[PDB]
Amino acid sequence: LVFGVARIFASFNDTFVHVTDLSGRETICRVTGGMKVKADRDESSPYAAMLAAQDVAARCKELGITALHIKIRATGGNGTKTPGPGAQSALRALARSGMKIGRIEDVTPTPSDST
Amino acid sequence: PKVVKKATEIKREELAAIKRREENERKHSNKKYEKRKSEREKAVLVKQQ
Amino acid sequence: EDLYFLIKKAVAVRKHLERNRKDKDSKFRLILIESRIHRLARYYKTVGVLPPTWKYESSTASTLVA
Amino acid sequence: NDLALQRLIAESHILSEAGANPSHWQSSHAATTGTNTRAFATGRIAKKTTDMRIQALGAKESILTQQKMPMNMRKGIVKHQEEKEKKRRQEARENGIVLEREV
Amino acid sequence: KWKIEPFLPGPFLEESSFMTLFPKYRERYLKDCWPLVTKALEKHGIAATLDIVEGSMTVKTTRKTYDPAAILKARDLIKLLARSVPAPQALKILEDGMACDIIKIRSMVRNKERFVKRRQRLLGQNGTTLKALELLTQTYILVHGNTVSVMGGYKGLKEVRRVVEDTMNNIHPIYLIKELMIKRELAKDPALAHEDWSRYL
Amino acid sequence: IGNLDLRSEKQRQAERDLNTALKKYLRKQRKKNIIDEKRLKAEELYRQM
Amino acid sequence: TTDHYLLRLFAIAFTKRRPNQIKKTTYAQSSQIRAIRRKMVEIIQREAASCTLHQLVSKLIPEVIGREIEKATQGIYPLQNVHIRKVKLLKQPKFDLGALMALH
RNA sequence: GAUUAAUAGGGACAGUCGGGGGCGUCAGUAUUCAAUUGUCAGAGGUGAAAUUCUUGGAUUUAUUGAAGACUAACAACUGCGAAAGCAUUCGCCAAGGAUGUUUUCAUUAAUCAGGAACGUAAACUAUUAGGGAUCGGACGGCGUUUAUUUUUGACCCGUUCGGCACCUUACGAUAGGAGUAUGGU
Repeated sequence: LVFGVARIFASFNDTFVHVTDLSGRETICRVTGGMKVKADRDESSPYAAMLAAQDVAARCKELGITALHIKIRATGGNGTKTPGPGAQSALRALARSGMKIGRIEDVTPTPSDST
Repeated sequence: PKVVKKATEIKREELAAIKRREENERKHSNKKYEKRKSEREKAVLVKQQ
Repeated sequence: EDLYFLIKKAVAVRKHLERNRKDKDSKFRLILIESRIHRLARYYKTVGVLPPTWKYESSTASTLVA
Repeated sequence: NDLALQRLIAESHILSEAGANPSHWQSSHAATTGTNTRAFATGRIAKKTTDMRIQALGAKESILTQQKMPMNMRKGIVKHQEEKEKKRRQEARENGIVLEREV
Repeated sequence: KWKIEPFLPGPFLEESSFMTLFPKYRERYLKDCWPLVTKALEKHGIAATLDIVEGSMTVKTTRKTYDPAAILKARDLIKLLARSVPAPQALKILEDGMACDIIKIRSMVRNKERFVKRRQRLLGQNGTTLKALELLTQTYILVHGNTVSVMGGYKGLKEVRRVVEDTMNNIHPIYLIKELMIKRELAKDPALAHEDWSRYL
Repeated sequence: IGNLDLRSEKQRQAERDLNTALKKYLRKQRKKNIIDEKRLKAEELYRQM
Repeated sequence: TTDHYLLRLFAIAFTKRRPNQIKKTTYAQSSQIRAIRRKMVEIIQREAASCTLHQLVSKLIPEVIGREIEKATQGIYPLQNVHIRKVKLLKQPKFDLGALMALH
């Protein structure tokens, strides 16, 4: 088994499923929700993240890593510091279509004092 | 009457407070190794002839 | 003497205020000390313990520290 | 100036306590309490809201409340309501939640 | 397009666990209201323990969990349970389409009395403005000292965040609820689907 | 009518005057799942046995 | 450290709540807090400027430093727990492959 | 030749105490900007859109550097200052409060005309007589823990000052509008 780390940047507006190696620098594959759903209103849908996670898991098992460390984040500067329906449904679709999950971490940027 | 009931509730609160003060003083002081003096004994401060 | 300790305190806060020159709480406390000094010195002039021409604004301070 | 806003602000208590807020726990439990899934819930809520609007219009008394009670039921009801409101204020002071100021 | 289906059916190698700490009054309430939370979390498949010695809630994935989102739901649940929301409301964040948020509001006002006035203004007379905000946004709002807790759907979360920001920036909550009511009406009628709605506010 | 309410009397007197069962006790308390410092002491005793 | 590695250690310590107490707030006065931070800086510096980086991380794995901080600070004020929450190596000045393969 | 020494004042000393002030210094993130690398079609809003940025690679991912800001959580029915106001570490500088004293001068006092120093908003509103909290001293002492045993500090409780607030008690007090007509302008 090979662990790859997936950053799920789940805003209220769009969702980003991003898969990198343990360094975090070498991008394996990324698929957003806007590139899978036509409506900008529906760009942040659990359906969007479901299709995105299906595409990403298909790609990374066609590569054959089958194991992911998951790091979820949200807009953290002046935003909400809470992830999205993209994050929840994407994680669900991922570990349904395979992808032995290792360590989960909610790494959001939390400012000490912003504005 | 209202004044008497009010002041006797305050009197009960004050007497229970003083009893808890004396109780904590006994429990945390060196007076623990004594018998509690009865109040009929505590009524007379001194007797002399 | 009470007036001696008070003028020494006024000298001290004045020297610090001259070195720093930005704060205002030091100025407010110096004002209060100057008022207390002037009232006490007035009482002492009335009882007569010092010369009636003895004055302090800054030259008495500079002379008493020099 | 506005009226429908005043109606909404006043009658929010009854509406949210009845059925309309599926994320508040009281409102969901009352959306399946039995007396709001009964046959004419919206009608009974309409009765309560019409009385509230007349009370805002200037009636000093109500139509829904009862008037004659044997003083034991009324003293029990009033004591329990005061005890519950004081308990909620105290369980707000502990945990630091702030509630609405009312004498 | 927006509906979330319930997860039908070992997806965890490393036994994950989250922890949170709480004070004593919360310990009392959590101890006499705990078995509800542990029944619901066992139904989802997550072992949850409470420690009244240290004062710590712990959730951890058991062997028979399969829903992977359940651990993050558990993390947000126990965070709010330490943050003194009611326990039925916590079990309602255990739903699928539910989400929480906390809004820090102490930084946005400098003066102490002005901040107290604005927080009481956000809460409103008799709780009327608060409960009407809860109604018009389908959320649950809890003004918690220096932070404001809120649970609900995501659109309602964005609306409540906006309203809290404007009330702290001294736009009145009555103005905000009037705005929300007019927006709700324009959401009802569909011939006004996509135009600049600013011509009515 | 007139007999002793035995539980009330024992509680009143309390207020005035102030290796097989622990296994099933720990089994009962391992379904709560409160840590419970009394359960902690009991687990230490069961470690000691 | 000895290997010319400049590093920053950020340690965090939470105040102990003493058993058999009734007072809910376990606050320490600011003089106690400054004295405790002074002892913390002393202990960390004294047990991080004597050893090398491999010895430092062999210390960091079983958390000896927080234990010694608790052991030496409980006399001024008891601490509930002392962790080293961050360790940042700022500058590495050497490339000693001998020492590197000695580690590996 | 010169009183009590005031339960009105000021001063000294000691141990302290504080998110009181000033100056420098130390960090923490985040935001923006820039560079490098992996990038490969949107990203960004919004109720919905759009403007905009986007194969010269946006948003994103990872590592840095610079700038400017602020100091989350801790954070209180708390603390400080005369107010406005004051929360990163450390160092310096003065001041200040309370307590204790086997410390002094002995009316020096109180009040405010005049005067002087500090500086986008609002929008539901002589005691009370104790009690339970709270912080700052001080005194005490059955004991747990530092403590390898004396210090000392932490926990408990009791006594005495002082103050920010709670509730209870008062001891009392006191301080034209809307409709409907008529006729003029």
